[PDB]
Amino acid sequence: AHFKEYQVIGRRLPTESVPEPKLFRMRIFASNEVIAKSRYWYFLQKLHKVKKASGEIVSINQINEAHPTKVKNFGVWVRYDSRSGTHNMYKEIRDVSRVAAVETLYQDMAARHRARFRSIHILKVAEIEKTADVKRQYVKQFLTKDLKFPLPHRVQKSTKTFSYKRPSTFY
Amino acid sequence: QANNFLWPFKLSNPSGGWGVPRKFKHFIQGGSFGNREEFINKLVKSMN
Amino acid sequence: GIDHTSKQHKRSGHRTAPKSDNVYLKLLVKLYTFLARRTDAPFNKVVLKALFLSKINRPPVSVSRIARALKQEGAANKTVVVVGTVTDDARIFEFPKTTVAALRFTAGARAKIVKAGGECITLDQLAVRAPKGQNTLILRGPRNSREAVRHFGMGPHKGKAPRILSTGRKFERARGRRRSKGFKV
Amino acid sequence: AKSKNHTAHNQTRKAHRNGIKKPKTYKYPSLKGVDPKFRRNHKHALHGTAKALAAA
Amino acid sequence: GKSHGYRSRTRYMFQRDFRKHGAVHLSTYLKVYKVGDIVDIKANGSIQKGMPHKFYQGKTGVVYNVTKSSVGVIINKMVGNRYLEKRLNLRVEHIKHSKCRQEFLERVKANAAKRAEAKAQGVAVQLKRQPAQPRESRIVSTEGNVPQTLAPVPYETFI
RNA sequence: GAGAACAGAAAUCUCCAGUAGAACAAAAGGGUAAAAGCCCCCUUGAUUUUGAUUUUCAGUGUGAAUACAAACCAUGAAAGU
RNA sequence: AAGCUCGUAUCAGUUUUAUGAGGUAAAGCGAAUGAUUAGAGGUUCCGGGGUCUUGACCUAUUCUCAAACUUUAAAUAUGUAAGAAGUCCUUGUUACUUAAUUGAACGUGGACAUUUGAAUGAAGAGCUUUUAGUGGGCCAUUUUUGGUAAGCAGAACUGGCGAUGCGGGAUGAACCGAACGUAGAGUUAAGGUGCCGGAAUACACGCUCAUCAGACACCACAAAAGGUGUUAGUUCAUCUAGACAGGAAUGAACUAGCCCUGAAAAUGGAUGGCGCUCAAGCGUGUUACCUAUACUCUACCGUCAGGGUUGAUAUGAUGCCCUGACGAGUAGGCAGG
RNA sequence: GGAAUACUGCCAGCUGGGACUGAGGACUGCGACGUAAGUCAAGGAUGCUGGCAUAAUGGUUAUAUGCCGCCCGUCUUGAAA
RNA sequence: GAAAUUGUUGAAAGGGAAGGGCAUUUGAUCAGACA
Ligand SMILES: [Cl-]
Ligand SMILES: [Cl-]
Ligand SMILES: [Mg+2]
Ligand SMILES: [Mg+2]
Ligand SMILES: [Mg+2]
Ligand SMILES: [Mg+2]
Ligand SMILES: [Mg+2]
Ligand SMILES: [Mg+2]
Ligand SMILES: [Mg+2]
Ligand SMILES: [Mg+2]
Ligand SMILES: [Mg+2]
Ligand SMILES: [Mg+2]
Ligand SMILES: [Mg+2]
Ligand SMILES: [Mg+2]
Ligand SMILES: [Mg+2]
Ligand SMILES: [Mg+2]
Ligand SMILES: [Mg+2]
Ligand SMILES: [Mg+2]
Ligand SMILES: [Mg+2]
Ligand SMILES: [Mg+2]
Ligand SMILES: [Mg+2]
Ligand SMILES: [Mg+2]
Ligand SMILES: [Mg+2]
Ligand SMILES: [Mg+2]
Ligand SMILES: [Mg+2]
Repeated sequence: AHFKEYQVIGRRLPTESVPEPKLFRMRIFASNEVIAKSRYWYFLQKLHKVKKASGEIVSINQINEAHPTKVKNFGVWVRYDSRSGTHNMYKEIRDVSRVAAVETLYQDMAARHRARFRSIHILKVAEIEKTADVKRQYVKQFLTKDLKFPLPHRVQKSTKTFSYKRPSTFY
Repeated sequence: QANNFLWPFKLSNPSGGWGVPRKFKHFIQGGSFGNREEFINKLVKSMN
Repeated sequence: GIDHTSKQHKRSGHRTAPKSDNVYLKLLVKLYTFLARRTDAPFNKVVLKALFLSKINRPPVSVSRIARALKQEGAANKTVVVVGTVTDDARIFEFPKTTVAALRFTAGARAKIVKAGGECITLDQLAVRAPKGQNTLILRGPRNSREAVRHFGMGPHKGKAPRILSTGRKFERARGRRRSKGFKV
Repeated sequence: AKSKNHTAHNQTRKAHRNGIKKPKTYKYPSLKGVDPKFRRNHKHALHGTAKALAAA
Repeated sequence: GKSHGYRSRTRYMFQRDFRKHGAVHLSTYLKVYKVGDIVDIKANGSIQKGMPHKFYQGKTGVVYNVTKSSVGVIINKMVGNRYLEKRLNLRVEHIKHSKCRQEFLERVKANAAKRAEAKAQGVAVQLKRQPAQPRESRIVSTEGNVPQTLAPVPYETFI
């Protein structure tokens, strides 16, 4: 759905032997908090000897974009399962927020590699601070000075079944 | 005693629909069943 | 759809009226239906149900059984209530001076009670005297003494009577009833 | 012509229509199989304690 | 043809435990059993006399008879749609005291002790066990425990 | 494994190591080491009366098996069996 | 079907807590048994050629295995217990038992009430008699045996069909949704919304052009191997110190998306049909909308259950009335007509 | 540093339009508004008004149109076959 | 003096069957209340 980014902090259940266990945090993209907590345990069980019944969620907080109205170049690292094997992949997305870039990324993976949501791990999302560090040409072509382009062959929308003149595609 | 006194509630289908194309998956996987936490309030009031 | 836990439209399984068409029995049912509704006395409820019973569920009560029940400590001056027939018993040579209320009295049973100084009354007379069953004593006859009962639950090692017409040496005493002929039961 | 040999299909459902009855428990269970020497003395012990209570 | 002998399919059930063969220790013979005791059945493969049938392996019953070298046990067995009472004559090597109720005796003792302790001053002694309850609120300090960020790791073969 | 005339890879004798890799009428699986194996001594309980129980099971029969009771015996210093 | 004894006593196709039982999945073989690959260091008055090699064991290692092997050992299933028939204090009986008023079993009397000994539920619980039909089954998911395989043959647990209509899968005994008294209104399920056809020729980011495209579970099939078709990605090298081709990026080896080659059957032909190409195709996201004999409310019919009402002067106390719930059905049973 | 707005939730806040339904039949109950008398949307619809009083509504029947509907009985795991 | 089956007359429908269910149009026909 429409993705939100949450920080989720968890811990192991306190014991007499080990009071005050370590606090672990990660950033999760999800459509709501219920899915976000479920994803937290999914990745935590891949890194530490712990599960939901043996731990607790300390705090979950939504993270908002610092400058949501600024165009940014994002570099994304992903790991996904194909029909035969697992692969790592780096892609670049141009958007105005992290959640917007992540939503585009899932659409791109589904369209070009037929990868569903369950088959994708988001490794890292980072904004590229400087030009010439962009390494994909389909993103670099929008960084040219004084970029202009037309929109040829405009197709207008008709609210009536019949029209009394031949339409034009001028723009 | 107070809870057993109340007869099981007879609700209708939600007025705005279930919000998903397929109910019989878990709420986490885009379905309807399972624990949806505070989101139960929106569903029940639609069915009440 | 409903996932039913019990069978639907199930009858209670208890009789709510006599099977008989006796006009006088229906009058007694009407009398005690009224009393049970507006007296909240447990005696009236028991009597009303007893009037619905079939014949095998109302075995006779003899005078000797009545006399023994009147020997209970503190029960010598109570009114014996029998919802059924009271029969005579010549095996007893002494009878008290009690009062007995019953549906029916045999000719011998009535004579023995009367000659001892007692009285025999009907159930409508009893309701007049004791509308809430004051100082009453309900007696019931034996049900399992019926001859049909001894055949129920027939099987190996059960010890029940077989269903048989002729009884004698050659009738069901061979193989299956002694170890010298195959096996015993 | 060959037919089916054996199956337990539908048997559990039949057993649950009226079945699965826990056995009825009684005070004073039957003394079948109890040691005969113990039972001979237990009979005499019960007769003795019956007289004492009656004659008390 | 099929084979359905008395000890059929008991190849592993009646075996001795690993490095636990030989004679039985004496504590088996020194325990006392009384009518009404609750015992559980586990056959010993080295004692061929007074041995239970394989069905009663792992079952629990109540003693009803005591003899010279054996006890009588009552087991409820499900046959068809009902339960039938089974009586077993087993030597003491194949049985032991059950702790499914010995632990229950001390709870009865503690209930009486708590009832008498609060009898003079307390009401609602609350002698009922309750299931595990949801946790109450708490405050988690970050002093010296600043959260550590974790991320998913890339795929590696390392074969 | 190390030794002893004939004597040799296998005859008999001695020592050491040896958890059973042997043996226990038979098919296989369990079980067993101051033994359930091998040798020796003594014996007939592989006896008498009639019930209860487990397995197959309809909780019928038949076969087999378990624990006692009342007798009479065997064996052993004895508990016991 | 007939009831009977009683009126929440006690029970449960469930969980929890405490305490047992098991030898399957997995795992193991420098652990036993049995298979099994390769060297290396040692050993002979005890294999054989030759005066030094191949075998045989010994020791330390190494690769790979087991339905009828195993130290270890789950998940799911499974036994028992959670009180009044209980616990405690005192002391009566016996021919049993003890060296012994020792013990065993059964009792008299006293003390402890339903936060009385976990959770949840309980159209009440217990019990008896009698008799119909049936004793050819079949299918689906998971486990599983024989067989190359079968819409084949045979088992395990559960759910279904048979015995069952209704909405959906064009069509279909078994799939999905949901189970049925007669009607009204509202809302939905599975499945759908270019036209047939009720409902957006909706919105959004991409991918695909086939001279045999593709189009929705069960399901009505396609593979190995290939393509400088096109798209995205991985690794290494060259290139600002001018590479490649003959003044800006290029080269090589690979990965997987859609498409294409591989791809041959007989009457004419079927994503259901028409037809569709920035789709009306494929992957994915967000909303609106359409409609089942299902859900919610109401009325009416019947069934069952719990209740009210004999007081004459007006007719059915098998009467009249109040309250709640329920309604599929072959073989078959009973009841009222 | 001070606000706004979005998102989510709450109100025993107010108010407009549309559809289906009117079961019951003296009184009895619980409440509301009122100093009072009384009133009320409080244990189920009343008030006002028009046309027609007959084939107008309606029933029956034939036909037309939309969608739907395979031949009953029988054996069978399975029948329109 | 029934049915199968048939003639005449009258009415209606009919593009490779006929018949049926729900709803309404059209034609024909008909009871009830005018308190
Ligand atoms: Cl079957
Ligand atoms: Cl039509
Ligand atoms: Mg709507
Ligand atoms: Mg849906
Ligand atoms: Mg058969
Ligand atoms: Mg033997
Ligand atoms: Mg096994
Ligand atoms: Mg394995
Ligand atoms: Mg037959
Ligand atoms: Mg077949
Ligand atoms: Mg049939
Ligand atoms: Mg199809
Ligand atoms: Mg349309
Ligand atoms: Mg799409
Ligand atoms: Mg409906
Ligand atoms: Mg129904
Ligand atoms: Mg019916
Ligand atoms: Mg009309
Ligand atoms: Mg038509
Ligand atoms: Mg039509
Ligand atoms: Mg059709
Ligand atoms: Mg056939
Ligand atoms: Mg047919
Ligand atoms: Mg004539
Ligand atoms: Mg004719």
